[PDB]
Amino acid sequence: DMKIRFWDLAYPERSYVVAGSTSSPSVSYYRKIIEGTEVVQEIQNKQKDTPRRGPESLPVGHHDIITDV
Amino acid sequence: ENAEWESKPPPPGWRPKGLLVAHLHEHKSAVNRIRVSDEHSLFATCSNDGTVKIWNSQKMEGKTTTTRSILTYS
Amino acid sequence: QKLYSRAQRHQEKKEKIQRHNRKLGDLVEKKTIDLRSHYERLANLRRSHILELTSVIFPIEEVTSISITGPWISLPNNGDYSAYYSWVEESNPAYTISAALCYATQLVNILSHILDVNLPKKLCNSEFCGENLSKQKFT
Amino acid sequence: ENQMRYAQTQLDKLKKTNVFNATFHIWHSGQFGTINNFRLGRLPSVPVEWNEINAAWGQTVLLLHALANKMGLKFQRYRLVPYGNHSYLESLTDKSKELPLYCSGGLRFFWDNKFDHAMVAFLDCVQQFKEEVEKGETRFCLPYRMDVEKGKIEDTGGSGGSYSIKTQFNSEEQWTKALKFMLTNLKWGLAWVSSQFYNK
Repeated sequence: DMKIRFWDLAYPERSYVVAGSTSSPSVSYYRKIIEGTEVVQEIQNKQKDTPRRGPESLPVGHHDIITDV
Repeated sequence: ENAEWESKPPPPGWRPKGLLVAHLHEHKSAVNRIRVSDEHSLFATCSNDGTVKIWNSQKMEGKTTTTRSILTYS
Repeated sequence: QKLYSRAQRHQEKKEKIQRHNRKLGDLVEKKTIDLRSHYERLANLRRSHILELTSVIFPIEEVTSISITGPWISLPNNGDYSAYYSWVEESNPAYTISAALCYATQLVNILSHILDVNLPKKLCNSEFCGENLSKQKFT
Repeated sequence: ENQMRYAQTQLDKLKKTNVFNATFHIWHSGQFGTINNFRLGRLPSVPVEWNEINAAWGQTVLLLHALANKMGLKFQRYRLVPYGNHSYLESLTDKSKELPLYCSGGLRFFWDNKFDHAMVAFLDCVQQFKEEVEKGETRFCLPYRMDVEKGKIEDTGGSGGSYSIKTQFNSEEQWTKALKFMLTNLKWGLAWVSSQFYNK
């Protein structure tokens, strides 16, 4: 998914995306217990001009599958 | 008793901001793995291009003008 | 009897798995060819934009000194921009150097976007067109 | 497949990206017109430094000069010379006459009639560009009228009020408003050049 995600197993509410597509909508992480497994789910929050110095900032994320970390 | 998972644990409160520090596009194909040296002075990457490239992690701190593979094994 | 039935299923699985790999190999080759075309299109479109950008807005010609955008803005060919340091310490030569770097920064920033190359250093053209940069900041 | 999507995104982006639009990003910051993030003007509520105004004018001169070169328009009275924060217009009738498009500060601003004339001369260039743009296609007209003989911009869309581009005997608000109206016309002009040359 070309996103580098930091999942905090202690405070899942504080997990966040380190690097990804600039236009990625804000995401929130909620902790829920399903079928006996503690599962932290990433929920994409539905995102509902500012002058830009120069061209639109280029995406710094990867453009292909990140194979290793 | 001396259980060490990592030779260098991340600094306390380390939350990666995702700021790109170095963009390295030396590999001609898919990179299969990333590894860091025990002294943390070097890290290596391998690719489908048939080359293994070793990088000086200290050089990726931006203090050097150009960061390229320190050694190339093919 | 059970081993024979398993053996039959395995023979089917081997031919089935062989076919799946063959289909993917051809599909990958085809997408590689289409990708090659895409890269050529991107290269041609970029080349057009770059020649237009450097032909209409930021003309680059060897005027020694090299001009950018027009013959009225030129930088010394040897790259010795000490004239800016000399002016800061002192048809103003400082405006010519500052303007050349401003248009150069704009060109570099535009070239980065057109070439889709993430620049190793974050530099804004306003840095050369703002306050008189100190020797250290200019360097 | 990820490379195709990436390449297509870059291809589609470049097809919609016009070399002019990439060089000049025209937007608005409240009451101020901005080009490539440079604010063209000064408001009592938001004081823009003269060094920024000079740089903003520089981007405007570079834009119009490049646009004119693309269309082959030759100005009659003045030639645009992009020079960064010190861009100026050169009078073609009197070579030795330089209209500076930059100001060193508020104290000389009240006595530098050349700067006020330079702003009007730039408006004259924009008016000449408007006439050239409409000579080919008359269905397009710039939103704001420019009266070069008086150096005033008429808000045809608003209440028809004329705001002077000169700083002498002119309010900082009306001056900033005039610059904002001028930038709007220039943006439409770029949109026209972009529409005519979007395939060229």
